[PDB]
Amino acid sequence: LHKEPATLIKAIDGETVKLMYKGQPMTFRLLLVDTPETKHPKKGVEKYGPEASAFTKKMVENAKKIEVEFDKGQRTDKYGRGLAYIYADGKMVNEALVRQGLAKVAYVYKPNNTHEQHLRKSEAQAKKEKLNIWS
Ligand SMILES: Cc1cn([C@H]2C[C@H](OP(=O)(O)O)[C@@H](COP(=O)(O)O)O2)c(=O)[nH]c1=O
Ligand SMILES: [Ca+2]
Repeated sequence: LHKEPATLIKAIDGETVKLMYKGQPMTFRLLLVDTPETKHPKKGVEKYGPEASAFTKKMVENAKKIEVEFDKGQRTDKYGRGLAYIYADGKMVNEALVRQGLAKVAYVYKPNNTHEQHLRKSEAQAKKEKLNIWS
């Protein structure tokens, strides 16, 4: 796997950010994570939804360097969103959320699962600390 620069355009929610990637604006969906939703008629605004969104927002907007890291499989989902691990100043946003109890490790579709163990570890830790979603 290898990281590549990208430039923030706009944070959308806990698990979705719009980035300028190789001169093209594109929506990125964070691999292996599921944050409570904010925007949707179906299951409305879930608890921690606002919290997950603010955390991703703050994390990426405060970064001086954003990097994108694709996995080994498909790089886009059916909605045309890039599927990646996003790094803000070297910190993986996907793991940060999980670690904080603001996302569940989800949507594990092989072979796009290189960091699954890593994330599972952090999830178990947030669970053990009864953080947010796990409180
Ligand atoms: C994270 C991720 C989501 N998706 C799909 C599964 C879901 O499809 P459906 O829309 O059929 O439920 C949707 C969830 O996106 P969000 O959680 O952003 O809503 O995106 C993938 O296809 N691959 C992925 O790796
Ligand atoms: Ca979601």
